[PDB]
Formats: sequence, structure tokens, C-alpha cells
Amino acid sequence: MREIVHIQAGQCGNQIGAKFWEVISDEHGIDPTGSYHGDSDLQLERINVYYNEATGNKYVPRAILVDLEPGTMDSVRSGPFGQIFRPDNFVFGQSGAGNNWAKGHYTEGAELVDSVLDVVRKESESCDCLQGFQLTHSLGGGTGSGMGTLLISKIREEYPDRIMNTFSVMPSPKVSDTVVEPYNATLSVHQLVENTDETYCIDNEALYDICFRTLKLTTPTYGDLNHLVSATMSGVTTCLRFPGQLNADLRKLAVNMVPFPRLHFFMPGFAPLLTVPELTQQMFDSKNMMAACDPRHGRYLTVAAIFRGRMSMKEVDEQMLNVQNKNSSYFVEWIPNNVKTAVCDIPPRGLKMSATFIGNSTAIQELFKRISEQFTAMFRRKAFLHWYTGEGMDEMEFTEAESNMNDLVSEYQQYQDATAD
Amino acid sequence: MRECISIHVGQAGVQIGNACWELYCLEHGIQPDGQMPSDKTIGGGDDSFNTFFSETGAGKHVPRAVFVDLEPTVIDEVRTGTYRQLFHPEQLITGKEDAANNYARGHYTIGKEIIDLVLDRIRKLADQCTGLQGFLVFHSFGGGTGSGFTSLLMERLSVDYGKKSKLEFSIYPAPQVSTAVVEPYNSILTTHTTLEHSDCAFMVDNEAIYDICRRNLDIERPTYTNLNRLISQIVSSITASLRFDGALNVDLTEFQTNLVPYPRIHFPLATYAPVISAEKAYHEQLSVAEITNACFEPANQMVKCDPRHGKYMACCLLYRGDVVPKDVNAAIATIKTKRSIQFVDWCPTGFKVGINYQPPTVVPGGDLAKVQRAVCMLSNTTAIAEAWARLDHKFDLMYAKRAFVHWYVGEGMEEGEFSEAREDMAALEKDYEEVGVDSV
Amino acid sequence: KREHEREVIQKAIEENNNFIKMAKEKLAQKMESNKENREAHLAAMLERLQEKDKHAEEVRKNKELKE
Ligand SMILES: Nc1nc2c(ncn2[C@@H]2O[C@H](COP(=O)(O)OP(=O)(O)OP(=O)(O)O)[C@@H](O)[C@H]2O)c(=O)[nH]1
Ligand SMILES: Nc1nc2c(ncn2[C@@H]2O[C@H](COP(=O)(O)OP(=O)(O)OP(=O)(O)O)[C@@H](O)[C@H]2O)c(=O)[nH]1
Ligand SMILES: COc1ccc(C=C2c3ccccc3C(=O)c3ccccc32)cc1O
Ligand SMILES: [Ca+2]
Ligand SMILES: [Mg+2]
Ligand SMILES: [Mg+2]
Repeated sequence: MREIVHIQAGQCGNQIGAKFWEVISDEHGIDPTGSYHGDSDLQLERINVYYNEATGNKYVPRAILVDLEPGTMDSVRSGPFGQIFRPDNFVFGQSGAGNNWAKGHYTEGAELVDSVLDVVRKESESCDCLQGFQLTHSLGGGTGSGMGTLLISKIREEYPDRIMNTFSVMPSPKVSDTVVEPYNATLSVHQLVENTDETYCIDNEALYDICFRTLKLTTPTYGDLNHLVSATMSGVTTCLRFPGQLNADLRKLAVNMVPFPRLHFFMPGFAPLLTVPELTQQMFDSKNMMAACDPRHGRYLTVAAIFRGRMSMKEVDEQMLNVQNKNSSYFVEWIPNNVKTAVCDIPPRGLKMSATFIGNSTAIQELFKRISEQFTAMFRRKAFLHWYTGEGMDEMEFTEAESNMNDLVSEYQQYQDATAD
Repeated sequence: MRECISIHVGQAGVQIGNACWELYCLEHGIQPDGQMPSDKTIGGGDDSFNTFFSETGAGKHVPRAVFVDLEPTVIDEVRTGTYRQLFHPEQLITGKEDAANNYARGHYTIGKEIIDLVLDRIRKLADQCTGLQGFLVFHSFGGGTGSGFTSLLMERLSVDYGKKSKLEFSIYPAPQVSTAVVEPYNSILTTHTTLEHSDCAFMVDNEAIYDICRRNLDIERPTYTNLNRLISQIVSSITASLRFDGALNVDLTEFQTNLVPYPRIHFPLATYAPVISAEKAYHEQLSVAEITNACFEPANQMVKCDPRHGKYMACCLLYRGDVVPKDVNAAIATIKTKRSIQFVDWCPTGFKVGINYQPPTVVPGGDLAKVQRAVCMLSNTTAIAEAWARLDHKFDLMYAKRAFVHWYVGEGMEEGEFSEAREDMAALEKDYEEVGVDSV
Repeated sequence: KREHEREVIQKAIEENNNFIKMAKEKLAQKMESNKENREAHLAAMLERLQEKDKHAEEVRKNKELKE
């Protein structure tokens, strides 16, 4: 088969990581013991992608749980589907990163990273044909941000011909009051642009605004934000997990979504928060984007969309054609047929039909501009810069990360302004 | 003898293979287990169906075919399918990792790991032939395997079999069912690489077939199954002369003499009729004149283009079923005085005709109506160059920005191969333009 | 006339062999050039990651040399 190795680092990573495994375990019809109790064979067709089949038909997640503090590790093991995870795949330190990127990437994490790699290596060596890895983490903290990007570089060393995908959670003052976050983000982005093939930009600023303004939830909890993330992560992995025209292949997604190697930062979307025309208009609406960006402030390089549930395929084709025509200005013309549609007969839990969106838009620069703005405000004053140099870093590595992200923005701008003639 | 070996490459090639061989079995009265009651010569024979089927001592009729894909899930459905007994396990070859819609991976990275094994299995088939005629290669233009691995195979086949004839059935990409944004790249690369190694290639535009399934069979949203069952009928019509006998039967190689005026001009336009549902075919008999006139309706073509705005260099009519020369000649005489049929000045205007008395067959639960007579027109028109023009334009849009090129460079390719490939296509479009110009 | 007949069939053999020969070499050249390139791309990638390790050693070293 084609196995994916899951990794979750830090608090944020393990939270959404756990939720991801809860949702798909339900969809594939397996209980927290690891036994199958479904009704459709389509649930087990491509189960090997995320699960290892143990003795007595016991499906175990091919997941590795990482953190520099043992607190969250107990939460997962105690939480639902905590008994399904492989005990040996629990890799925990004792000293947290304290929201310090340098600690996670150079100091504390650099000491724990090898024991993680040993688990990665053990999982990978048992795969019929490993296709790559997916990482869940935040860029605002220390462990998942600093050590997560360290693991990526280390994994890419031993598996350079494999796909490296990430679900990165972007920081927002609307959710986290931590002040040094725009440093950890910029330093992480500096790594992600160089060493990942596909990065889903999960933006807390977007997740907050959705819960608050759309779902009408003042003072949203992380459980509310993660309910959005879980539905999103379930959607963008549907074709990786179920039978369809096009099979589960991380590389094929990258090939068709990434026209240039550095421009691999997707803004996902979800709908609803019905009829086919309604779903299509919503999923392309700015309000439904999990990245705080207006797609009509840029152009789509490529787009992948997954409709789920029983519906008219003729209608889905017509409505998707309709949007591209009515909004032709927002799709680059020098990439013919840059919008592809997939359909899964099996809907999510609770919804009769839904639509997940994956867009490679030049409007993503708005997100990187936000972080860059908050970053330069901290860096002009050198606020809390001692927490980083204290671990042995240099002022340059802060400057390099800044300008590299500035280049990424301008490169997105270049292809936004490009024309056929 | 005159055996023909079929090679099915990639998902499209394989799944079309399933449709074709299922159809063959029904036409020849061969069972899913491979037994053929009507065949009295056990263990061998020199009948016409032996060109496509070998025979075991146990009376099993085995397709002279190899199925190849760099991923197992498509061919696995053959291994466990209705006609699994039909093929020897060695005929079904699979890797573990596909080409990821990347020509480079199909031709180089992944393809090179399996190419030797494939050639060996092909050799085992050829050694069973007492007079091998050539190969039929089924594949898509858009897939990484269909494009990359096919071109590698064609190169290797020219080395191992010299100038032995190699025919293609190529699936030309269409957005309604396309699977990758880079299919134009894969299309131009495989066409360039294969051009010198193919003697004749029948392009099948998926959009053309998609429209026909919607228009003529009233299928709201055609599946690959819908497309492939229609394609197999066209393929069957083309190979019918090889698999059956008859007084008025004309060998495909004879049509080929007329269809290829220059080596590079070897892309015939196929047109098939009648395509009609059971509902509409009931109490409705389409005569020879009606199905023949339908061959000059562009909506019935396998490739989207306008022959009425081009020039003919050959016109072949392949009839099957209840058809006699008298009615054919009458139908042609009528058509010539009402249709926009203009030939280049260097070629005679006579239509070449072939008739196989074996009537058309349909697969159970299919959409096509069972008719008493069908026809496939094979024409060499300059208008087919329109298909190159559309593909080459989509190629230009992306390559001007070098979009997605890094996926190819990352797998060892160079930009020189892209420019080299595109220039050959530009020369090909120019070739089709030159052959249309009047003589001096 | 007999002499001409020999020259024709010999030319046919020569052209056929020449086509096989050139096809064999042209392909061997392509796979070699492709093997070199892909290796050179993977080699460069590892070298850049090799530099990241060297950098991290210099960072951890820089820390203890400020105490
Ligand atoms: N959406 C979402 N974001 C979270 C969640 N938990 C933490 N975050 C975000 O993550 C950022 C901080 O990173 P964390 O994951 O908490 O910290 P860490 O990765 O464990 O690193 P250290 O705590 O320094 O060891 C903050 O901006 C939070 O908003 C969560 O459950 N859901
Ligand atoms: N007519 C028809 N076209 C098909 C079929 N299957 C795939 N295609 C077309 O083939 C193109 C993609 O190439 P594939 O054959 O699917 O890919 P491949 O040859 O297996 O190579 P990989 O990329 O490695 O998977 C698309 O344009 C499809 O429309 C089929 O069953 N019938
Ligand atoms: C932009 O062009 C394309 C973009 C993506 C793909 C392939 C994919 C894709 C490929 C492999 C696995 C999963 C996915 C998906 O989950 C997905 C969902 C909907 C539509 C396409 C895609 C194919 C394309 O031609
Ligand atoms: Ca016999
Ligand atoms: Mg924390
Ligand atoms: Mg395939």
C-alpha cells in the first residue's frame, strides 16, 4: 500500500492531532480499541494509509506523539481514542520549550529529536511503500514550532525522496496573548518554505473570526477552533483515505498544486459553517477560509475542491464551471484548467453534504504580511531577543528569516501580476 | 500466423484493455475461463482469431497481451475480475509506486526499475509467435506512466524488434475527466519521444467521446466505463480485419499504405457510427447510406476538429455487419456531391473500402444499441493538426512561466528536453500545413 | 543488375541497423544524463541540510562559550 507517517508536536499539534484521529476513526468505522465495526467495505479499502493492521484485526494509528513536556501526553492517553495509540510511539521530554523557538530547534529539542527519529524509523521501515509524512503543530509556540521544524530537516535527511506535508497553525493575538509569537512564526516559516512540499496554513485569526462572527460564539474555546480544524483536516485527506477516481497519493497533490517549489502554502476552506450551488458559492467565499485572507485580493494559481455526500455530479460540474467563468479574473490564465474537483460518496459526521477547499492563492501574502508586520514591530526594539541569543542564536538568523519571508511575499506578488502575454 | 501483441500501459491503457478484450471474447464466442467451444483445433491453430489469442493444450485461449502499470490497484482489479482466468499471472505486471502524473518518473526514475522485466515478458509472448506482425500500444497522453513509460518502452522496442510495426491507441486529454494540470507537458513530451518509433497512431479525444456519450446515449455524466465501452467498439472495428476473415475483408496494413504518406504524418482521424441508445434504435434501422453519411458529421469523430476546413490525404471506410458493396458505392456517390470533401492535389480521391460480415457486438448491460451494421471511417486529414495546436497552446501558457517544471527537473530532466519537444511539435504543425499546400 | 539488387538490400540492412544503433545510443545517453542530474539534485539538497547541522553545532557551541 501507500503509507503516511503522522507526527504531532507540541501542545497545539497533539490537540488537533488527537481530534484528527478521533474524526477519521469514526469515518473509517473503528472504535478506540482498534476493532472494525462498520458496514461498508469502502471504509477499509485504503485504511492502511493511516493505520497499521495488528494481530486480531487491530488497526493502530501510524502516529508519533511528541512534546517537550509530559502534560499533554497524559491528556491524549486519557482522552477518547487514547487507548488506540501505540504506547512506544509516545516520546516526551520533561523540560518545556517555554514558547522559545531556539530551545525547541537548537537546545531542548535537539536532545530529544534522536529518540523521535528512532520511532519514525521503526514505523517507516515497516511500510510497504512509504509516500511521506504529515506534521501537525503551531508556529507560535516553542516545541511544535522549533522542534517540529527541526524534525522536518532531520526527516528530510533520511527521507529526501519522500513528501513532507504540514498542518501549521498560525498565531493570532485574538486567541493567544503570548507576545513573542511573531518571532517563532517567522523563524518557522523560514524553515517551512525550504523543507516542506505542502503546508496547510491553519490560521487562528481565521478560526477565531469564524466562531465569533459566523457561528455566533463569543469567547471561543480551543475546542471550538479545533472543531473547524478537524472538519478541515478530515476534508483535505478524504481522497487520501477513500476510494475514488484518483487514488491516495501525497505526491500527485503536490505536483498539481505546487507550480513553483517555494509557493506551497495553501489556504484551506470549508462549507457549510443544502443544494450544490449554495455549497460552491460558500466554499469560494472569504468568510469560509481557514486563512485570514481575501481571495479576491489576489489570484488562484491552483485549486482543489472535495464535495462529500450523495449529490448530482452533473450539477457539481456545472456549478464549478460557473464559478470559474463568473470569477475568471481571480484565476491565473497561464495555467489552463487549474481547478480540479473530487467527489466522495460518503459524507462527514452530522452533515448530509459538505465541501472542502484547498487553494493556492497569491492572496496568502496577506497572512505573511500580518506576521511580518507584528515581527518587525518586535524586532525593531529587540524585545525579548535575549531569550533567543541566550540559546546561542545570532541576530542575522533573525534577519535572514525576515527577508526570506519577504521574498516569499514578493514572489507571490510576481505571479499575481504575471500575464499570458 | 501474423500475430499481434497488445501492450496496455497505465490506468487508461489497462482499463481500455479490459473493455477491448471483453469485447473480443464476446465477438469470438470465448468464455471468461478462456474456453472456446466452436474452436475444434485444440492446443493451437492458424485461424484469424489466433492473431490475438494463443492456445494452451487445455483449450484455453489466452490474449497475446501484456498489462503494465507502475501502481497495482488498477491491474489488481483485473487479477480478481471476471476475466482473471483469461490472463496468465505473468501477463499482469505492476510496480508499487506510480509516476505521480510526472513524465520524468514514468520514463526515468520509476520506469527504469521495471523496463527490463516488461521487455522480458513481452519477449516470452513473441517467442510464441510463428510470424509476429507488430505491437498495439494502449496508453494515455496525460498520465505519468502512460506518457513516460510508454515512450521508454517504444524506444526499447525499436531496439529489440527493429522496424517491426508499432501502432498506438492514444488517449488525448480532456478537462472534463483530466486528472492532472501538467497533462499538456506529458502530452508534448511523449508525442515528441514516440514520434520516430510509431508507424501509426490513433488518437482518441476524451472530450469527443465524452460529448458523444452525452449527446447520443443520453448519459448525463459519462464515466470511464461509458467512454471505454465506446472506445473498444472503435478499436474492435480497426482490428476486425486482423481477427476475422472474409472475401471483402481488407487487411489493416493495406489501409495503412494509404493512410501514411510520410512517416510523421501517421495520425488518422477515426469516425464511428451508429452510436445510438436502445430506446432510439427500437423500430429504427440505420441503413448503409445513413451510417456512412454520419461519418462526415464532425460530432461523431474520435478527435475534435473540422475536416471541412482542412484537406484529405486518404479516406478509408471499415464496414461490419449486413453490408454489400452496391449500397456502399451508392452511399459514397451521394456523399461526394453534398459534403465538403476536398483532397490535396497529390493524392487520388477514391475511397478505400473494407467489409467484415461479422455483425457488431455489445457488452451486456451496456448503453450502445445492438445494430445490424456499423462503420468506422479512417481518414488522413490536415484538420487533425488542430488537436496538436490546442495542446501546444496550453503547453506554451505554462512553460512561459516554467510552471510545474521543477517537478520534472527534480527527477533528472532538463529544460532542453522541453524546448526540444515543443520545437518538434511546431515542426509537426508546419508539416501538416505544408502537405495541404497545392503543388507547383 | 544483380549488383544493383545486392546494393539495395544491403542499404536496407544498413539503414535498419543504423536506426537500431542510434536509438540504442540516444537512449543510453538520456538515462545517463538523467541519472547524473537527479543525483546532483539530491546531493545538493543533502549538502544544504548538512550545512544546517554544521550551523546548529556552531549555535550550541556559541551558547556554552557565553557562560
Ligand atoms: N487552534 C489551536 N491552536 C492552539 C491550540 N493549542 C495551542 N494553540 C496555539 O499554539 C500557539 C502556542 O504553541 P503551543 O502548541 O501552545 O506550544 P508548544 O508547541 O507546546 O511549545 P511550548 O509550549 O513552548 O513547549 C498559541 O498561539 C496558541 O494559540 C489548540 O488546541 N488549537
Ligand atoms: N478514456 C479513458 N481515459 C482515461 C481512463 N483512465 C484515465 N484516463 C485518462 O488518462 C489521463 C491520466 O493518465 P492515467 O492513465 O490515468 O495515469 P497513468 O498512465 O496511470 O500514469 P500515473 O500518473 O503514474 O498514474 C487523464 O487525462 C484521464 O482522463 C480511462 O479509463 N478511459
Ligand atoms: C489543480 O489541479 C489538480 C489539483 C489536485 C489534483 C488531485 C487531487 C489529489 C490527489 C491525490 C490525493 C488527494 C487529492 C485530493 O484530495 C484532491 C481533491 C480534489 C481534487 C483534486 C485533488 C489534481 C489536479 O489536476
Ligand atoms: Ca484452435
Ligand atoms: Mg504551550
Ligand atoms: Mg496511474
